[PDB]
Order: sequence, then structure tokens, then C-alpha cells
Amino acid sequence: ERLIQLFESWMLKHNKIYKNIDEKIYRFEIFKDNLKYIDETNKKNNSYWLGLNVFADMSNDEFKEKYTGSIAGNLSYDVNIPEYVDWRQKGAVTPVKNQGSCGSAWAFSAVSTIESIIKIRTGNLNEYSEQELLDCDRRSYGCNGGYPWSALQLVAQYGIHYRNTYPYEGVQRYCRSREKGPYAAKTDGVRQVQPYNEGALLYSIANQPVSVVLEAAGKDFQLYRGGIFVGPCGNKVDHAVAAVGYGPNYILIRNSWGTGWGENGYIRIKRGTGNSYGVCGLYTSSFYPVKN
Repeated sequence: ERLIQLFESWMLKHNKIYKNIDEKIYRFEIFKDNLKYIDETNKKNNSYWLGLNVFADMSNDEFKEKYTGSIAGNLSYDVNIPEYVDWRQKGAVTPVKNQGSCGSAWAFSAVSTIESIIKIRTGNLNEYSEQELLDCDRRSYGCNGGYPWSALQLVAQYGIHYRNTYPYEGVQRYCRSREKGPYAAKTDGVRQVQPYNEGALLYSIANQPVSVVLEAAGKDFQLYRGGIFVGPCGNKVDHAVAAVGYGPNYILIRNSWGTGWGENGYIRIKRGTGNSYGVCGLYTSSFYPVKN
């Protein structure tokens, strides 16, 4: 019927083009079915809405397993902050990156905080290598998940290279670190936010983008167009992101699904539900870089 004129202009909009002629038909049947969900959910009147982003393309299971499950995996050991924080305005957030079908988000999450903290310490905003952390961190399982701390603690001890030195390939390989000469930057340590504490997390955002984790495999998450996300997500976190800010109702989240998802790649997640886990279990495991 109708919808074909839309689907066409939607592929068109997201530089999607398909393998067979038969996928374009599967993709459509999916598209149309995600459209129904979208449209039937944006009648519930909540603080956020779904929309046809880069994942209307995809059934939820498809989506589930190519874009979530970046963590893990599965050691040792007077709050008064701004009303709002958006680190992007202070010039310390690089443009959104697309992680692709790779569960690299643990690496992405880590770099988007390292990239930040050096500008928060050096004045100077660069883009470093996810691919490196990907290839080289031996504690992580590569494109099938990893550990933000592991990454952050690799840069603290070893360091990291510029994006265009060790560029992203969306596929794990050899550790070509030693082949790219001197590290581009190196951080001085890692800290952890007191988990299941919001004010703790808020506070640590106040100073520097924190690397947090959440349950990203909900259907409402994949089709998230905009608004303040309030659920329903659970708690079985499975995706690593960087909280580059907040405001009195939300925590501002930067994501790795490119600028075609969410609010241009961001998602403001509802905050202060007295839920200790934080919405989507956001408070369960949060870390930030240190630099002097």
C-alpha cells in the first residue's frame, strides 16, 4: 500500500542499500511492522517517543544481537553541582561514532570519556582509537563484548593512538599498537563511581564524562527517536555508553549507533526514580578516566 513510498525514502535517508532484491522486501515487512509498534506506542503519552531511526530496518532480535551485548564478559577496590551539565558545549565531546555490528561499545564508551578528559585537562579535543582498545585489550572479548574499565586502565598504563593512526574497522584484529609508534595520549588513572548511587554519578559527571552501562536491548530503546527515556528497560545491562551530562530529570547519554538513532545519537534517560539501579540499571557500573 502507502508505506512503500516511505520505506524507499527511508532507505534513501539512511544510506541503506541491500544485498538481494529479496532483502528489500524482508526489510520492508520489518519496517512496516516496526512502524506499527512505533505508531501504536506514541499514543501512550510518556515523556519520550519512538520513531523510524536506523533500526526500523531491523527486527528486535536482529538488533538485539548485532548492537547490544557489548558487555561484558559477564578486583582490588556536600554534593553541590550544576543544575545542568552538557559537556558538549564545553567543547569536550567528539562527534558521535557508529560502532556498527560490532559489540565494541565498551571501547567506544571508554574513548568518548578519554577524548573528553584530555580536553578537560589539555584544552585539546582529539579523537583516539576504539579499534586499538578493541584489538589490543586482552581482558576483553573484542567484537563480542568487553570491559570499559579494562579499556580505561589500558590507557592509564599504556596509552592510546589517534583515530586516524589506528582507524576503526568494526572487526577485531592484531594489536598494531607497537606498529604506530609513540602513544598519542595516555591517561593517569581510572576511578569508579559508587554504584547504585545517583548523586554519586551526577557528581562524577559534573567533573568529567563517566562511562556507564545500561539495558539497551528493549524494543523501545532501539526505536528511540527522542524525548526523555523512562523505560521500559530492565536492569540486565548489556551496552556501554558515556554519560556526558545531565539535567534535573535526566542523564544525558552519548551512544555508539551513529547519529541516526535517538536524539542525534544521544538519549536523555530519566533520572531520580528512587530506583537504586537507575533506569535501565544505569548506576550498576560506571567509570571515568583521570588525567593531571
